[PDB]
Amino acid sequence: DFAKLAAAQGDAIDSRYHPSAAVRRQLNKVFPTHWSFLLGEIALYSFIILLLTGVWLTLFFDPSMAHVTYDGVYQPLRGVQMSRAYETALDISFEVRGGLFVRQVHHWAALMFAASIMVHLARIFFTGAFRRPREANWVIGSLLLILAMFEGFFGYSLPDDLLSGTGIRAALSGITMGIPVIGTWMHWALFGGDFPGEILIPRLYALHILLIPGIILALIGAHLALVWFQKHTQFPGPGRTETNVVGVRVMPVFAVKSGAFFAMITGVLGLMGGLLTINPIWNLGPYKPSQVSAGSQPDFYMMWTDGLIRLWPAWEFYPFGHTIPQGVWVAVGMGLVFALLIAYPFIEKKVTGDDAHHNLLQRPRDVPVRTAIGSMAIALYLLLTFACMNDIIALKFHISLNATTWIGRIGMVVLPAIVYFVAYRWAISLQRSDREVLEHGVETGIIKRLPHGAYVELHQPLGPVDEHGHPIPLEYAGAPLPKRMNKLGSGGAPGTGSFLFPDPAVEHEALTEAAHASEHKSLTALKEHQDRIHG
Amino acid sequence: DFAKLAAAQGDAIDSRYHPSAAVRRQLNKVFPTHWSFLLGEIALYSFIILLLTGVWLTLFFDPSMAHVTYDGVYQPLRGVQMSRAYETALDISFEVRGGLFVRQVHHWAALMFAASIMVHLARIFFTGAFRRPREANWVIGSLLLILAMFEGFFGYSLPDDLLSGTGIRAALSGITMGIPVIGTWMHWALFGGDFPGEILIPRLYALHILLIPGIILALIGAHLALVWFQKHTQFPGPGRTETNVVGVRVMPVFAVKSGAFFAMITGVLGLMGGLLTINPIWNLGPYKPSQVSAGSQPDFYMMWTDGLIRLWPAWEFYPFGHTIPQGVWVAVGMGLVFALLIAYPFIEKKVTGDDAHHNLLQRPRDVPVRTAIGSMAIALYLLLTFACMNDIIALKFHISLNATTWIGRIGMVVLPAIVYFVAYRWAISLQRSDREVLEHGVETGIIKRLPHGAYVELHQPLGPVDEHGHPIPLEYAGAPLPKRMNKLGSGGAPGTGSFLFPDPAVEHEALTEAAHASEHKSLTALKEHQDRIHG
Ligand SMILES: CC(C)=CCC/C(C)=C/CC/C(C)=C/CC/C(C)=C/CC/C(C)=C/CC/C(C)=C/CC/C(C)=C/CC/C(C)=C/CC/C(C)=C/CC1=C(C)C(=O)c2ccccc2C1=O
Ligand SMILES: CC(C)=CCC/C(C)=C/CC/C(C)=C/CC/C(C)=C/CC/C(C)=C/CC/C(C)=C/CC/C(C)=C/CC/C(C)=C/CC/C(C)=C/CC1=C(C)C(=O)c2ccccc2C1=O
Ligand SMILES: CC(C)=CCC/C(C)=C\CC/C(C)=C/CC/C(C)=C/CC/C(C)=C/CC/C(C)=C/CC/C(C)=C/CC/C(C)=C/CC/C(C)=C\CC1=C(C)C(=O)c2ccccc2C1=O
Ligand SMILES: CCCCCCCC/C=C\CCCCCCCC(=O)OC[C@H](COP(=O)(O)OCCN)OC(=O)CCCCCCCCCCCCCCC
Ligand code: HEM
Ligand code: HEM
Repeated sequence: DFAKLAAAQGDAIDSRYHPSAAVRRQLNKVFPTHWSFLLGEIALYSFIILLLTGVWLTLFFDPSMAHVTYDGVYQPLRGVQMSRAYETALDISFEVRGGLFVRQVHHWAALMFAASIMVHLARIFFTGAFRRPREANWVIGSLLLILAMFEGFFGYSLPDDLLSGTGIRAALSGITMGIPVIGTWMHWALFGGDFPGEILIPRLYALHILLIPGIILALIGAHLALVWFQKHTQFPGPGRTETNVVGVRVMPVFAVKSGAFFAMITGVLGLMGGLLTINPIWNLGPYKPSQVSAGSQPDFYMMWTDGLIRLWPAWEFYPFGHTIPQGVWVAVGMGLVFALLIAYPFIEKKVTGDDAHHNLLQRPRDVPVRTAIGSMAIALYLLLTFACMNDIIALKFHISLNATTWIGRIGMVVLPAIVYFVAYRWAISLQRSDREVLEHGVETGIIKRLPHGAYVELHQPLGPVDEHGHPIPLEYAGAPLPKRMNKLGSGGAPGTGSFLFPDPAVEHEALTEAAHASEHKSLTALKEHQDRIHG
Repeated sequence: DFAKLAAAQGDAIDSRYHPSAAVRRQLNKVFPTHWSFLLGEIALYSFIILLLTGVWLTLFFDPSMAHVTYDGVYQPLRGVQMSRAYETALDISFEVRGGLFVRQVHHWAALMFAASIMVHLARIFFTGAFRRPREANWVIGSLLLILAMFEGFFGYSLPDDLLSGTGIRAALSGITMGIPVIGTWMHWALFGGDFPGEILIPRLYALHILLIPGIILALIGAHLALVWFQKHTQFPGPGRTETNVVGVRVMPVFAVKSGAFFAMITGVLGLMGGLLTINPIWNLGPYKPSQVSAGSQPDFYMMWTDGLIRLWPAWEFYPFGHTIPQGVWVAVGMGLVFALLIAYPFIEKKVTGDDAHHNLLQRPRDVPVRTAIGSMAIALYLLLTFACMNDIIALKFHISLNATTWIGRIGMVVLPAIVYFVAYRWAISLQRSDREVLEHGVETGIIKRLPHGAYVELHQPLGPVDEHGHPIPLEYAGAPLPKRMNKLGSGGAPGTGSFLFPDPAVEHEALTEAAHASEHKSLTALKEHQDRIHG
């Protein structure tokens, strides 16, 4: 008797505790059903997959520089001096069933985690989901993005490898040791001595399995709690105002679709872990200071820092008996990037002057300057990311390496400006398109007027029509407009039988009539709620 | 203008978010001010200190069996093959400034964590805090205790040492291989091979710094949330009923005293880490299968399992072509111990019939059978612990080793019975003493009657006095009774000046009558609330 068991367990729960009111509040909480609001959920799910795979990896990984001859199963690396970290990473890859798959899906989950954090940041920045409220949420999210970047940096550096060890030698050692006043001191504190210090990988292992992931988990908890109790903002729409949340309740629809999205995201990650090879450490021999490859790139999230290193024009300063290497330039650049990213909402509010409590998002077109600035920043980030890849770009796409380097150098001041101007004008022209649609109706097929040979597009007004043909122009309301009769009630009722065969006419008529009635009911409910709110 | 800054920050917080009602609820939450309710806080604080010191330790610890010659500073161990784990533990002890202190305070915090968990378990069990509302809390707390025990095991097993290594060899390896159908398979899965498998310490390091601490943190969060929302139970008292919490609010008093208690617990643990030497691994050479020591004990929280191993009388069964060693006996014993501990509240309610919502604690005297059973269990646990220590007990206290082993064997069935009987009768006699006080008043000095030579103790009634000398007996209300006029309004007004010199008589009188007024005001307020609840 499952129903009896469920009722008895509910009574027991509500007797031991009294969670009825709180649980009802959680279930009734309404969440907007916009697709762009699942971008953060992508990052959350990738983080969960990262945790689950990381536990499995920690069950088999041994962090240490203690030198060992492989004497394992991978023949091409046998009798070669390697660290225990590399040896156990190879053991995971080869001598543990499914270990290669687990580490590959872990690395793919890391890449998706970074990418989805970046896409979520784009969404919130361009839709203005940070101003007045949620500004602290944006701040902690920026901290979270930085932590994710460095977490992946320590992760793919964890198995002592030629590629990743070269990346460590470049960034962690050179940049740290070039910093003027305390650079060498920070280097020695971090590495326990010179660069190959015997504690680097154990320290990174601690940082990467417990310390940084613990902070990421705490900040994700704060992030999700803030989103939960500072009700999710929504785009302007029919019944959507600054003092309501139009969407679907947590229990029936939102919960099921979020769980299904989690399932699909982990399916994509597993499929990629299987079919796409990520970080073949067996190909990448053990780290040796004397050995190196030509690629020498970090993961795509640190690729912009690496590209900054490559592009910056070798400017070094030599004060009285001292040196200020080019590493400090990139270090200060990263510091500025992170400071600006963290402090943007406060910078934006100081500049514009808007401290009003904003709960309705604004379409990126409706804010030309901010969308222009975001496009400029994304252009700079892409420029740096491809500058880091200039080696392979030059190799495959036949362009001289010096040409790629100088293309990056010139573009990082030219391309951001070009993209800013183009994005600003593009946003304003999207606004102009919205206004033309508002004042003339949607466009359709052309008709030749009866008496004379006039051609008229035969528009379709979106609002009340004046006594004569032309309609009364509507006022923009911050919400998307239908620019194709395609997406309106025009040519959208195919025979509802099947792909191969029809259904009985009675069933088809019943189905289509019921669907039309449901559409009428939904639109009327939205219209009446909107009228009640604004009247 | 700190006041203005605080006001502006509060307004900004209440504008961005709306935490006014929730924060007021948290601040106004009332917590009973009984000392025994700080026992769980002791464990929580020791856990926090454990986290803080463990992060520092992981910054310097390298888990690996990779063999290395020390070549450090510690002269007595130079050129000796040791695992990198032992080498880095020695590096923490000697090479790192304050590393010895950090690891010692970490181990002392582990011992205090186990001890305070045990004391808190005793408190709740004997006071009946596990009844209907909080059996789930009891269950998760039992899981927490088990996790704490095993994490301490893995923690003092992390630095591969002679003592910890032989303890691992005995408990983990032997008792795992002993298990009949899957013992050897479990051993091979855990160690990745034979006992000295080269993944054991990395696996334990992961389990100990990330996995088990994560589960313990989640369970402590659930525990504290349950205590917070299922308002803390309280002992019977003047104004205390099953539907109220008499105590102090969170903000002014409880928060301050809890923070101060955490400070003092940290101070005790730091003082111990300084003055008392805990696990001096340097005296203990690196683990070798051949080297041994006479002591060979685990930490006190696993000493009971070790004592079970020692005492259980070598009963092995040999099915058709197989063996069932004596280790499986102890494995089943531990299983039974944990199962009974976790399932006691449900066992208690099945036995007694209590399905009532209990919010008033029971005095251990007021619940004899449960008090007797708890005393019996504590006696068994102490017998097992001292049986594990029987080696050192025999060495120092001159008792034959065989004599101690057989004392343990006989007493593990005799001492529990003796302690059960004694505790049951002791509880009933405490009840009898309480009723004697209720019916005769508190006892005082003797007086010789005027006409004849009778001697009367000159009692002091605690309630209304009959028309004649003898008082009207009061009804027992589950609250402690004052058996000394010491603790009542008698002999409690020393000169309030100072230790060496007095104060002006006007000041002394003002202070003393102010205190008298305050204490009688408190008594009257409690009395009025008690009368108001029913009257
Ligand atoms: C720092 C910086 C940007 C320096 C400049 C160097 C650079 C990137 C130049 C552009 C690269 C191109 C497009 C070369 C082709 C020749 C060329 C320049 C033609 C004119 C360009 C132009 C304006 C054309 C008009 C129409 C148009 C927009 C055409 C674009 C055509 C292309 C190539 C589109 C895709 C862009 C693209 C993927 C460029 C390479 C960038 C990267 C990082 C590829 C990564 C990558 C590589 C490198 C693999 O080898 C590989 C092997 C197996 C599986 C996967 C991959 C993989 O994903
Ligand atoms: C399994 C099992 C319990 C087997 C029996 C072995 C055993 C514990 C026998 C009892 C030990 C005793 C009390 C020996 C003294 C001789 C004796 C038996 C006298 C008769 C006992 C009796 C009924 C006396 C009447 C009055 C009475 C109650 C006297 C008790 C006297 C004592 C010793 C009280 C304290 C109890 C106690 C600490 C016993 C030893 C237990 C342990 C584990 C001590 C651990 C310990 C040791 C071993 C150190 O060397 C040490 C060195 C430096 C700093 C700290 C320590 C430290 O903590
Ligand atoms: C060789 C080898 C080892 C292979 C394995 C690889 C490995 C190591 C690990 C991966 C293996 C596993 C275990 C994969 C599956 C992971 C997993 C749990 C998937 C669940 C998805 C699934 C099976 C769905 C079935 C379809 C179905 C009926 C769905 C509805 C019922 C379900 C499952 C609902 C789940 C709801 C859900 C995702 C809860 C997540 C809980 C968390 C952390 C947060 C909740 C939460 C969410 C989800 C928000 O979006 C949100 C947005 C704004 C503010 C707050 C929140 C918030 O608090
Ligand atoms: C990849 C790209 C790089 C990354 C890009 C992200 C960084 C943030 C982006 C842009 C910041 C500059 C914005 C433009 C600032 C406008 C200047 C001005 O002239 O002030 C006019 C305003 C309007 O006032 P109004 O009553 O509307 O009158 C209309 C008059 N025509 O005045 C004010 O309130 C504000 C005056 C002071 C503003 C100070 C803002 C900067 C604070 C320091 C942070 C560092 C900035 C880094 C810059 C890159
Ligand atoms: C929080 C976000 C995280 C990110 C972005 C991340 C990223 C990465 C990446 C990219 C790798 C390289 C894998 C490879 O090269 O095969 C890695 C390795 C590893 N990660 Fe993480 N990780 C995260 C969290 C975790 C967690 C929570 C754990 C433990 C529970 C963990 C444990 C490990 C281990 C043990 C390795 C070494 C595997 C190997 O050497 O192949 N990671 N991580
Ligand atoms: C939660 C309860 C915990 C308990 C009961 C516990 C217990 C112990 C004990 C008794 C030791 C032996 C120390 C020595 O022999 O000097 C130890 C070692 C260690 N603990 Fe834990 N610990 C806990 C949590 C943690 C956490 C959270 C971390 C990491 C953040 C950690 C990291 C370490 C490390 C790295 C060692 C080895 C250091 C050494 O060998 O000296 N512990 N643990």
